[PDB]
Amino acid sequence: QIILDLKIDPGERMDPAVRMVAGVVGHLLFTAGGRFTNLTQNMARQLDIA
Amino acid sequence: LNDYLLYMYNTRVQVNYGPTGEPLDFQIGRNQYDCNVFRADFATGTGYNG
Repeated sequence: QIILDLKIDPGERMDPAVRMVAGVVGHLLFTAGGRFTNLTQNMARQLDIA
Repeated sequence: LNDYLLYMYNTRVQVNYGPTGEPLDFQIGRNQYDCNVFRADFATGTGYNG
């Protein structure tokens, strides 16, 4: 019933270390399987790019 | 409307431009939605109400 998305605030997104750490963490923190999802597609794509 | 469509604050999606340089003359998105119908044409009212 509740999903979540990333903010669009500039600044912290241009910071590489935070982006890489978040990209590593998110694959273990959330679930986007075949039964239910917690993430929108855009956020999953952003974490994949990270 | 063309300026709003072509300005992206998220991850960019693909776009295919047409031959002419008229505004809104492109196809945008994975499913290739045609945006030529939104250009004004007073004979039929293609882009607005009616």
